Amino acid sequence: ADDIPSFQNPNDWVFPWLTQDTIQIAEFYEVVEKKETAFIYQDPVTGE
Amino acid sequence: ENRLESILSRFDADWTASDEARREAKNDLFFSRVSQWDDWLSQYT
Amino acid sequence: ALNEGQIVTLAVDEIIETISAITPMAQKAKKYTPPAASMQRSSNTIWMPVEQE
Amino acid sequence: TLAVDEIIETISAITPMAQKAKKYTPPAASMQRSSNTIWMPVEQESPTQEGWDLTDKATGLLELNVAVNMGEPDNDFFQLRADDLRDETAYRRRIQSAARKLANNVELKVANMAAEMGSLVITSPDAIGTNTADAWNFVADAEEIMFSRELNRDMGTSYFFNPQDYKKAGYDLTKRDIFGRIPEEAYRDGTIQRQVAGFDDVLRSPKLPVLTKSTATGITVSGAQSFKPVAWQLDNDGNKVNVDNRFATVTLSATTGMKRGDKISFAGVKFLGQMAKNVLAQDATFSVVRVVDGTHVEITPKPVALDDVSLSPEQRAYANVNTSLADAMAVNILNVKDARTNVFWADDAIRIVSQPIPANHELFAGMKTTSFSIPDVGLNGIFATQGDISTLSGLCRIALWYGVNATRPEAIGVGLPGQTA
Repeated sequence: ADDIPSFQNPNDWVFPWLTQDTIQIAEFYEVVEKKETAFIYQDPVTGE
Repeated sequence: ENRLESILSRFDADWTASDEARREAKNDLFFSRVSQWDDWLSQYT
Repeated sequence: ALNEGQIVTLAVDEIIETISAITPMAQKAKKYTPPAASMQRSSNTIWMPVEQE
Repeated sequence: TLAVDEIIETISAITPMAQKAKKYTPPAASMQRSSNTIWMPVEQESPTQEGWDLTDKATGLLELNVAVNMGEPDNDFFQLRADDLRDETAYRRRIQSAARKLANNVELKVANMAAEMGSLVITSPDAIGTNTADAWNFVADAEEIMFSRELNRDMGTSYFFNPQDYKKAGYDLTKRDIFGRIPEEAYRDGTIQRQVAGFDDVLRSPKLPVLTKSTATGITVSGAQSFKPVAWQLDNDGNKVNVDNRFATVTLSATTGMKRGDKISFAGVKFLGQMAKNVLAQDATFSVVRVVDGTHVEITPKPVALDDVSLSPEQRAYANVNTSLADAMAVNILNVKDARTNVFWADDAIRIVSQPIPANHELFAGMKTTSFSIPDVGLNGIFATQGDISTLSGLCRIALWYGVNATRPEAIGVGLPGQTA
């Protein structure tokens, strides 16, 4: 928390009188489509 | 190669691509919510 | 040996950081954003009152 | 004043050489830092020693290279006035004509470079229409000089006639007093044949240059000279800088009357069998590329001597000329008379490097940049438009950044009929 972050401000010059005194950070979501190993078990109750 | 640089490049590309629509949408929100008089360049009177 | 081959130059792009400064006073100072574009004339200033005694 | 939209089309040009030339698009990101120059290796030739005891006779490895680069954009800048009506009537047709002219310019650059950096030179003492099958002999001389030198022709070969010599070949075919299949084709149409004397693509080209004669005479080599194959050499700072393999600066008595494009041949130097290193019966021909200073020139085939004792065995493995220059060897000029050049080559000898002009960047605001695909020649340029009211007009610019390169000047050739007098 001591290391205050910063990022591209989406609110350029809010114009009442004074700034919101805010802190900006970002969350980057990324989707990776890939083949991963799957295990074929046998269900002890029923079903292959 | 740098993860920071790759993320920043992607973000900057999208940010500069969506620049006009975002500006128009922000102007629409301000117009519909706060005030319809945007007069700060008119301060010469 | 005497392998008189081909010579290239490899400029790779992992930069070497050298500068890391801090701004402890500007962050503490409050920011203001008035909508007055006439201040370019430098004779147009904002007047604010002082607490009365 | 009655006026219509009907267009009286006036010109229709063909671009076979630019179409056939391979087009290269190396990465622009690397080319920006590499000063628009990229190096490619050359097929390696190995030496050979026979014997039993070979102590302290182990050679090294040497692989030479060439470099390809580009020139400057070939634009179509023009200003267009909004109020005028003859400009609104002509804007789009002007754009189309600009595309056609850019393609024509690319073809002209290809033809001139091929005819000016063509090492192999075939010459005739008279016109093509002199003796029967003289056009066939002209093509066969080129095919034989490519065969004897053992030049790689896997991609294919090509021969471009000029229209006059093509007509002469057709006339020779049709005056045969017989009509089989080739004579009937040459009668009904002007085409001689699609393949002649071993070439797999024989065409005619309206944009082949005319090689103006050289006034140079009485020139001899000044000082015995030796040219050594090498890949890199040390500069002033000790750094190794690469060396191009398709150039050699010779010192003559006086380079007066020489220009870029003349063909020379020293008295005594003979071609070699490249791979086998067998002395041929043909004089070695070189093309002067650049006339630097007043007593030096730059010839495109580097004359590596088989009999040079200052060459290491790996360097001598690349020898293409049976001897060196000996301070008095008279140089004979081959183009002693004007002639429109016929040009033959191997299909993998001329390439066209191309690069994009990234004017779509956010830097260039206020002007609109799009792409522009040139027809005929398969190239890309940019089409950029800006406005102005200081003159109440608009500027349109069609830019194209490319460069023709002759990677194997020893593969390209030049045919010169009627080099008498």
